[PDB]
Formats: sequence, structure tokens, C-alpha cells
Amino acid sequence: FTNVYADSFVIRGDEVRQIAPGQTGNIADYNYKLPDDFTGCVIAWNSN
Amino acid sequence: NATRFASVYAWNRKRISNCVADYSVLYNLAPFFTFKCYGVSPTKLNDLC
Amino acid sequence: AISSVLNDIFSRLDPPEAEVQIDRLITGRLQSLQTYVTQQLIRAAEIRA
Repeated sequence: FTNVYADSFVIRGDEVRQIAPGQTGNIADYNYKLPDDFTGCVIAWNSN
Repeated sequence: NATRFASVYAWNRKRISNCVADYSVLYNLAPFFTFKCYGVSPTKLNDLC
Repeated sequence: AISSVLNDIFSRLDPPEAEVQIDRLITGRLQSLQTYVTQQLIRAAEIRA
């Protein structure tokens, strides 16, 4: 592929499952959305 | 928000009709742990009647 | 499909969930035209004979 935009943030464990296209939540509606043609992977790790 | 609920073998079926629904605690706000919809679109809850 | 009305598919469902059900309804209306126009070519050949 051409290049990659790495979005790195800290999200709580109730909202961590919603990083995906077509989700509904507090962080999902009002902050971070994904379109249906979005292409990439989601990597999660426990920071506690 | 009620204090006492029922069990899984016998539940309490509440019939809610002839009113104007407020979806803002189920869509705009999320106090609640999981939202699982199957045949209904979650953004279109305030659209269909 | 669940309903044959195209306003009852795309406005009642998710846009990943609509495009499976819309493309079944278009292809069923393409096969109804492929039965019609092929029948009009056969029956007009008996008229021109």
C-alpha cells in the first residue's frame, strides 16, 4: 500500500470493543467513526 | 431504574404504547454495558415507528 | 428478501445489511425482464413468419 495513518489514543474498557465500522456508543458516535470502506487492523494491549 | 426486578423463568412484561419515545439514553448517552441489536439498525431507532 | 419495497429495505436496515438485500431484489427484477424480452423475441418471430 501507499502509506498509513496511525491513530493512537487511550480508551476505556467499556468503549474498547467499538473500534470497527458501524458502531454505536459515547466515543463511537461523538468522537471516532469509521466508514464502511475503511481498511486496516485494530491492535489492543493492557496498559494497567 | 426500578429497585426490584423479576427472574429469568418468570419476568415482568410491560406494555408501553401511545407515547413519544426518548432514545437518548439508548443512543446519545451510553450509561449501559451492552447495546446488541439484530434486525433493527441502531441509528434508525428514532426513525421507524 | 423480507420485503419487496425498496424504501422498506434501505431505510429499515444498516448500509452493509441493505446492499445484500437490495441486490437480491434488483437481480430478481432483472430475471423478470429476461423472461419478458426473450418471450417477445420468440412470439414476434411467429408474427413475421
